Amino acid sequence: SAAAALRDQLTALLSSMFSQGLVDEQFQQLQMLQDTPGFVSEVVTLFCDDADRIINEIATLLEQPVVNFDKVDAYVHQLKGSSASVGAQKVKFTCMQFRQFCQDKSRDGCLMALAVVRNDFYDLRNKFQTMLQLEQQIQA
Repeated sequence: SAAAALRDQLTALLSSMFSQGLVDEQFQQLQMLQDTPGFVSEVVTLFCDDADRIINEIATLLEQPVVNFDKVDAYVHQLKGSSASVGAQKVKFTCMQFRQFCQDKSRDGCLMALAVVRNDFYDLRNKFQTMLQLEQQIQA
């Protein structure tokens, strides 16, 4: 059936997200939490919005004549925590390393770290957006 084909598409996508290392056990636990029916889709939507917002706030801080490195570090820590909670482990590990550049008070190191944050966020956002579209069709 059409429904069965979409289910297999979604299973295939989720399996590749885990097998490629993009998500960890915390993401598996979101699926357990849901077992509210669109819970995971809403969590993922909000995470995409929030991460994108925080990445942009960090970028802005790093554009200032004087960089407030304590506030950079605090925003990175927030993103680390939200990423951990959805299972976005690569974004999480990049945030962990990112603290050292705040301690070094290196604007250029923070900028290079934020570019890696974007790389890992966009890789996962890609798979999340495809998941959302599949989830939408399945829920129809």
